[PDB]
Amino acid sequence: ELVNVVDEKLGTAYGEKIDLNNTNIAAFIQYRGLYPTLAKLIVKNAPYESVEDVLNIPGLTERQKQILRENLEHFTVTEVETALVEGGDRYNNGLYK
Amino acid sequence: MEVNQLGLIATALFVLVPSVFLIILYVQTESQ
Amino acid sequence: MEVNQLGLIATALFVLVPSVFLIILYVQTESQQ
Amino acid sequence: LNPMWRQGMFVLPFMARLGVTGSWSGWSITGETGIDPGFWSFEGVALAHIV
Amino acid sequence: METLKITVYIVVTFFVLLFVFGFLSGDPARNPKRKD
Amino acid sequence: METITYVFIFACIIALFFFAIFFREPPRIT
Amino acid sequence: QTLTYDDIVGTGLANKCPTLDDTARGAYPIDSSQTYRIARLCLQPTTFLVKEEPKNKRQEAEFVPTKLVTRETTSLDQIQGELKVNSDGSLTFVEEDGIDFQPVTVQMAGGERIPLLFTVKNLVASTQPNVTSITTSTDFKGEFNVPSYRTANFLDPKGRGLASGYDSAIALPQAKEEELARANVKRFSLTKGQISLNVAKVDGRTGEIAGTFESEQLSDDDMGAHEPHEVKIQGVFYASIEPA
Amino acid sequence: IPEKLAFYDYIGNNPAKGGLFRTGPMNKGDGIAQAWKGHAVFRNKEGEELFVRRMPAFFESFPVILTDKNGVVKADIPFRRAESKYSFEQQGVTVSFYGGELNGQTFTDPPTVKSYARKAIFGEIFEFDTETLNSDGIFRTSPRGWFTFAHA
Amino acid sequence: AIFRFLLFFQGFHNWTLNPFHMMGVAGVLGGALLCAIHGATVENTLFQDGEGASTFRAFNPTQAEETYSMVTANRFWSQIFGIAFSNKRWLHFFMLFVPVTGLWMSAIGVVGLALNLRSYDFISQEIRAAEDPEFETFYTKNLLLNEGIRAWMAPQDQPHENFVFPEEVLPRGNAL
Amino acid sequence: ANLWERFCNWVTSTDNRLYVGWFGVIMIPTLLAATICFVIAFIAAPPVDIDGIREPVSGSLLYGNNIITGAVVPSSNAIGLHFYPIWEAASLDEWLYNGGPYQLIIFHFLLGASCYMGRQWELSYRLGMRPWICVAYSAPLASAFAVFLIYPIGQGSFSDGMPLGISGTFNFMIVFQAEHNILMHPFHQLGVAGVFGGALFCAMHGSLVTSSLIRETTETESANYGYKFGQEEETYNIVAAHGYFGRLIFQYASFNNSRSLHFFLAAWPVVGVWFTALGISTMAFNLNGFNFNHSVIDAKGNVINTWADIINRANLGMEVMHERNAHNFPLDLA
Amino acid sequence: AELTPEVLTVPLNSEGKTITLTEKQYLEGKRLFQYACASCHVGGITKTNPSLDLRTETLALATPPRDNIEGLVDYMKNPTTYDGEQEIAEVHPSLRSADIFPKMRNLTEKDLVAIAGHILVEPKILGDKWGGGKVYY
Ligand SMILES: CCCCCCCCCCCCCCCCCC(=O)OC[C@H](CO[C@@H]1O[C@H](CO[C@H]2O[C@H](CO)[C@H](O)[C@H](O)[C@H]2O)[C@H](O)[C@H](O)[C@H]1O)OC(=O)CCCCCCCCCCCCCCCCC
Ligand code: CLA
Ligand code: CLA
Ligand code: CLA
Ligand SMILES: CC(C)=CCC/C(C)=C/CC/C(C)=C/CC/C(C)=C/CC/C(C)=C/CC/C(C)=C/CC/C(C)=C/CC/C(C)=C/CC/C(C)=C/CC1=CC(=O)C(C)=C(C)C1=O
Ligand SMILES: CC(C)=CCC/C(C)=C/CC/C(C)=C\CC/C(C)=C/CC/C(C)=C/CC/C(C)=C/CC/C(C)=C/CC/C(C)=C/CC/C(C)=C/CC1=CC(=O)C(C)=C(C)C1=O
Ligand SMILES: CCCCCCCCCCCCCCCC(=O)OC[C@H](COP(=O)(O)OC[C@@H](O)CO)OC(=O)CCCCCCCCCCCCCCC
Ligand code: HEC
Ligand code: OEX
Ligand SMILES: [Cl-]
Ligand SMILES: [Cl-]
Ligand code: NA
Repeated sequence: ELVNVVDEKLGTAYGEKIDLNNTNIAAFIQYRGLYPTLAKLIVKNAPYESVEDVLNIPGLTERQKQILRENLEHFTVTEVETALVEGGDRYNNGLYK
Repeated sequence: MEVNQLGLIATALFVLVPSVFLIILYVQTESQ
Repeated sequence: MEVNQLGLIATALFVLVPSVFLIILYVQTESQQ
Repeated sequence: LNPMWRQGMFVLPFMARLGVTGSWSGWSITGETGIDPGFWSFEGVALAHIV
Repeated sequence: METLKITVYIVVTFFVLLFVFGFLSGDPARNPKRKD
Repeated sequence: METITYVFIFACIIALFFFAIFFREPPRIT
Repeated sequence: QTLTYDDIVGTGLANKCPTLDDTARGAYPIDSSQTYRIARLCLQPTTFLVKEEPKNKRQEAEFVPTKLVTRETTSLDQIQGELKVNSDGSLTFVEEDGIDFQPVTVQMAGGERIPLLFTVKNLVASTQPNVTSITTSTDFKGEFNVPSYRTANFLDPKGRGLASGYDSAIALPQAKEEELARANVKRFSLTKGQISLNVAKVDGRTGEIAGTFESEQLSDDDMGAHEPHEVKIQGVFYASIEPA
Repeated sequence: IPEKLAFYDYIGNNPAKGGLFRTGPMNKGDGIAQAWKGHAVFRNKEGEELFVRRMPAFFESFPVILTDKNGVVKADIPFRRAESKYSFEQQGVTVSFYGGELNGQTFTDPPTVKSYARKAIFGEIFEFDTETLNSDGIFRTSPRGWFTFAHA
Repeated sequence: AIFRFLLFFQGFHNWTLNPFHMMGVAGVLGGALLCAIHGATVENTLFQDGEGASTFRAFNPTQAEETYSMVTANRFWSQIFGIAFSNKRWLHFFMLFVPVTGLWMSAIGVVGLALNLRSYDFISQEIRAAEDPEFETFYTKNLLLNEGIRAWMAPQDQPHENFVFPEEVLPRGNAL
Repeated sequence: ANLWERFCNWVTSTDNRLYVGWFGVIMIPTLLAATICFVIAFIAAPPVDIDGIREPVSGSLLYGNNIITGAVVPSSNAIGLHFYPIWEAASLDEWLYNGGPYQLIIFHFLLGASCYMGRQWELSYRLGMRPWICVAYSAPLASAFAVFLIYPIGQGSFSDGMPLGISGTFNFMIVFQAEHNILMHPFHQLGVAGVFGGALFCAMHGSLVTSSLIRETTETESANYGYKFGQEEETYNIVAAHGYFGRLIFQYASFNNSRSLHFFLAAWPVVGVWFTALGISTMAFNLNGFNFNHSVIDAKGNVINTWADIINRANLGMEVMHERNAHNFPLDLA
Repeated sequence: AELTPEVLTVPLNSEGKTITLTEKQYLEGKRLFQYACASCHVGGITKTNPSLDLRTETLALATPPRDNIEGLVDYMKNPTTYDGEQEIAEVHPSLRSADIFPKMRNLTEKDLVAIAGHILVEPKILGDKWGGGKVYY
């Protein structure tokens, strides 16, 4: 009844794919073309009801829309989890090296 | 039996303190 | 705090028993004078 | 429902009796919260007796 | 609180004054052999 | 009870300081 | 005239919100065919009142006073957001960004420390309808978010936490784990608070306003460990208005 | 498997898990053993069987690290969650009991599976009575340990 | 390698918490104290037994006279510190006694650490700490440190155990 | 016989059970202040936010500490090196939260020990003694300045000074080693040599003297009654002593001038403790211990670990865990 | 184990041509890297932006790829961000910005290849330690 919500999240697509609603911004380095420019944009414009919604961000060059298209299969979306988005933790979650 | 914890310390000091008094008084009587 | 109850009787006797020993020896030393 | 006398307090009532009533913690035995008793609080009477 | 500050400034000044004038009151002369 | 015990032993040590300085066996010469 | 850093540093004036002259009894008019922002919103608490728990049931405890123990670290400031005109002429401030939180700990009589995240995070506050002018009788009322006092990486003295840390009392290896569940499983609260801003000073020349505020919010719950206290904050505010 | 042999295979009877001022019987610590709960078998979502790395006597605390037959780490309980790859949740880890009180029983919900994974570093998993001696849950040494210490 | 031994004992045995080590520390430091204070007392209560400014020359190994004033030393220390030595035989026995005893005490503590009979925890603290996430002492702070030492040092210090600790299980505070 | 002159004559009297003196005029009140605030705080101070992160640390007995784990906790990192007397706080409740008592105790205490040292010179002058006992005491006094003042000055915060508590001490020496590798610093190594060395010579001198006492008593009586306070002849035979130790090693590795022997006793630990005081004081400026991390490698460029890297692993686990909530950025630069 | 040519053979470009370095070049690279770069990049990490290291796998997914001598030499002439979207000579040392990063002034073209070559060989020797950070010290 008392659960760790962070641990519950690691049992969803959040634990396998970049979660557009939750994942720290440094994960967009795992795929090319994404960091820092698009990553900045995706995080600012979250949350997203579906993975496809990222393509409707206003200002996307047609090259940008293709780097997102190539990478949509590495994305996902789950309910926003307060513990992961409060504190600006999507910009800095206290992990460095 | 659910007895008082402090009962042991109260009993022990009750014996120890006054007894030691008498022992101190007696030994220094003998050595003079 | 959830401290062990015989801590106290242990501490009290640890102090009293050797202290009384020394007091006994000192007092009867001084009444030899 | 929990006055001093239910709590085994022996000397607190004698300080209360003659006009000491508050603590440097800011409580008083008459329920008032936020009082500043100055030196002659329960604590200061104790200390002065030690000195 | 300010009263307190005053009291401590005064106490300290008084002990430091004691110290300085104490050592200016012929302190080399206070020994058991040669006084001057 | 443990706080009373720690402070009581400390206070006994301070008391012994007092006697050991002011009530020592005085050193006497030859 | 405005001061420099070296004038202010170490005085405590940095923690104080700007004041308006007591002559400033004007009014600031609102052209619904324009949009406005708040260039700066400053909130300065002066009183922290905590709600007591009165044992019985039908007595309801009072708000009692507290002492601040964290010094001149309490003001919110540099807040900005859109100031909107709605269909009916009500105004709605929408906080966008700013230094909109300060951790605070006050101490109740008896020496209990009460920590809290004083905040207006995500403040949306609104006037009556048919305003048409901001006056010395205008009142904003709004609610905001109170996130958890510690964020998810915070580790308690045994290394336990939520996004980090141990998941059990490792010092008690074969202890009954159920009785420690509340202390082992950290939870991230997110509650709401209420605020009222009462404007008592308006400088029609400059779009500056100043007045009084009262907010209600929960205290720190130590990541679910204990129940929070109810907190009432009173203070003054300043805000500067601007055409967008 | 006789419960008496399974009880020897448990770090709580290791005389080198004690402490100088942790007094009294071993029972005052982990409690009075009542039952062998069963031998616990961990598998990931792949059906691979995993193994809890046992605590060595030097460590008062030890991480929960599950390995495969070949020594390769396949699950753990992460400390930092943000970059966790190997968590029970992600790896689909489950615990099945054979023998004992839980024979034939399988748990799948992660907080339970982590719970037995924690006790599995002690070896075989036992049911203890902690109420009777008001046991505080901290290992004590045996008479083997107390005798050696005194006589050395 | 000895330095590593020192740090092993902190993290695994919490050896600083051990009273037998503490009595060792008090005996070693008590010794260095007594050594310095005794050399200095003798050297600054010397009798003038020669004319020259180097006072070493005015000692003869065969003189029967004591070469410093035990009496002026006793006055000095009585008035400075409240007690002094008065018996030169006790003084030098005490200089034997203190450091020998202290070493013997630490030895006994190590004998217990042979069996992992450590002075590792205070139970009352762990019980409150576990129940009360706001309770922190310098004692709880130091065991996070030992817990770090263990996890960060163990795989390289105990290579025969093939300890593999993936990044995600290593205890770390924020940012570091 | 003037008022001031009688006073000056009492202050400097060599007839007072305890000498006062001009240095004593400052030492007595400053040490009474420190002592009374220490005892009261150790017993009852509430918890202190030592590291500025609103995470108070309980140091006192009534708040669930014992004699080992209790401390007066250093003042808040938020204050850094700022001066925090009581009258600068809005109330004593604030001053207690932020660690004000520690600042009050350490400052009074430093002054009063500084004056203890002068007091030691002063009485030596009034008694007709040589003066240098106080130079011997300067080594501990230096060591106390190092961990209560210098090291904070250099790190920027009294919150990184040494806590006044047994476990607090261990905290500070553990974190010192992660941040400074003091074990690999040579001035700490001389300190160990100063302190191991003095313990050794303590026992040597006291064993050799005790070995060569002259028979003055019977077996029913303490040998100590062989010596009478102020007797003019020595109570041991130093040639029998020289003859034993010189044969234990060889003749010239043994003393037979008692003045050189006692000066050696005085100088070895004093000098070694000067250095270790200097080590703490120079590590205050982050001139740290030798760093041999990855100093050995092979023909290809593999690292071949040494014990120095094992030490570093240990240091790393100390680093990443201390003040676990206190760093938002990846380098603990102070 | 020794510093053999297999380990000293690094990609030259994205077409997968290869170039084999002398031992001299390798050590020249190691010298120049310490002179001009280690203050931020000791170990293959980036002290001022830990999210970006010099592991070959990170370089491989940089836009323009940088897992080769060309990309690396270019980056020292005209650094960009990881997606290649904006030039960062203002704030990253480069030949194009040697006015403001003076240690870049006296770096000849061969110096740049030794530096690039050192960065591609070192992960082959040290494995996870390169770019890994303190976990692997
Ligand atoms: C030994 C051998 C040699 C012989 C030596 C000679 C012997 C002399 C020994 C004397 C030493 C006596 C011991 C001193 C005790 C210190 C008392 C103290 O700290 O007492 C302070 C008290 C306590 O204050 C209260 O302190 C409280 C702090 O509470 C704390 O404590 C509580 C428990 O008490 C709870 O835990 C609470 O949660 C916790 O926060 C609150 O803040 C209250 O608001 C606050 O009023 O203050 C007061 O009211 C006191 C009055 C000050 C008010 C300010 C007015 C200014 C007056 C200054 C006078 C200066 C003195 C003159 C100097 C000399 C000149 C001739
Ligand atoms: C060789 C001696 C020996 C041994 C090995 C044991 C072993 C055991 N006993 Mg027995 N016991 C003994 C002697 C012994 N006993 C004696 C002589 C008595 C009568 C006093 C008892 C009375 C007794 C009772 C009443 C109980 C036990 C129990 C136990 C068990 C728990 C022990 C424990 O927690 O100790 C803890 C050990 C310590 C806390 C260490 C104490 C030593 C301190 C640290 C040193 C003292 C300070 C010293 C002065 C140092 C400074 C000196 C310096 C100046 C040089 C254990 C199997 C218990 C049990 O489980 O019952 C079934 C139990 O309840 N024993
Ligand atoms: C204020 C700091 C302080 C102090 C004063 C001490 C003091 C002590 N510690 Mg602790 N220590 C401390 C802090 C401190 N410790 C901290 C913070 C830690 C981390 C937990 C440790 C960890 C620690 C450990 C792990 C051990 C100690 C031990 C000791 C003791 C060493 C006794 C000795 O002389 O060994 C010196 C060694 C000997 C005297 C053995 C015989 C030496 C022979 C005679 C030498 C022969 C030399 C020969 C001629 C060859 C010369 C040639 C060669 C030199 C080139 C001593 C009581 C030891 C102990 O308690 O042992 C019982 C021990 O093992 N300490
Ligand atoms: C065998 C192991 C060993 C040994 C022998 C030592 C030995 C030493 N270490 Mg090291 N150390 C060790 C392991 C060891 N260490 C380890 C493993 C670590 C890393 C974890 C350290 C970390 C470390 C640190 C961080 C520090 C030391 C320091 C010291 C010195 C402490 C003694 C001192 O300061 O005297 C000096 C004398 C004093 C401090 C006394 C001051 C006395 C004042 C003036 C008077 C006090 C009066 C009192 C309050 C009232 C009393 C009287 C009243 C009761 C009547 C000493 C050289 C300390 C040092 O060098 O300090 C400068 C220091 O800061 N060590
Ligand atoms: C307020 C609260 C409640 C208080 C909390 C305070 C608290 C934290 C205190 C904790 C106290 C605590 C637990 C202490 C720990 C102490 C501990 C480790 C105990 C040691 C126990 C133990 C038996 C150890 C074995 C080793 C041992 C025997 C060491 C003894 C140490 C010792 C006494 C050394 C001597 C030091 C000393 C200052 C001697 C001075 C000597 C002196 C008088 C020289 C003067 C002198 C020199 C001459 O040369 C001549 C000629 C003359 C004439 C002369 O006079
Ligand atoms: C296949 C084959 C056959 C192989 C061949 C192998 C082979 C056969 C080998 C066999 C070799 C053989 C049989 C051996 C003989 C060789 C031999 C000589 C071996 C070397 C022995 C050795 C290693 C010795 C160790 C050296 C040793 C530790 C000496 C250290 C010297 C030194 C540092 C001593 C301390 C000196 C010092 C200044 C102490 C002061 C102490 C102190 C202040 C004392 C106080 C004090 C002093 C006084 O003075 C007096 C007066 C008084 C009052 C007093 O207080
Ligand atoms: C202005 C203030 C100056 C500072 C005041 C400080 C006073 C403190 C000194 C203590 C006096 C009590 C010593 C009694 C003991 C006493 O009476 O000793 C007196 C004794 C006298 O020796 P003599 O040579 O006269 O006697 C030997 C013969 O009697 C043979 O039987 O001196 C000692 O042996 C010196 C060694 C004591 C060295 C240890 C004492 C220092 C330890 C202090 C640390 C205390 C622990 C603190 C725990 C919290
Ligand atoms: C700090 C003053 C630095 C110095 C000196 C050097 N580098 Fe650096 N580097 C630094 C930062 C902050 C960054 C990130 C830039 C960004 O925002 O994207 C970098 C990046 C690199 C990279 C790219 C790594 C990748 O994964 O794509 C490379 C290849 C690189 N830097 C190389 C390099 C060289 C050769 C240097 C010495 C001449 C050098 N850098 C110095 C910070 C700093
Ligand atoms: O405070 Mn104490 O401790 Ca010298 O670093 Mn930074 O700061 Mn904190 O960390 Mn590591
Ligand atoms: Cl810490
Ligand atoms: Cl930081
Ligand atoms: Na290399």
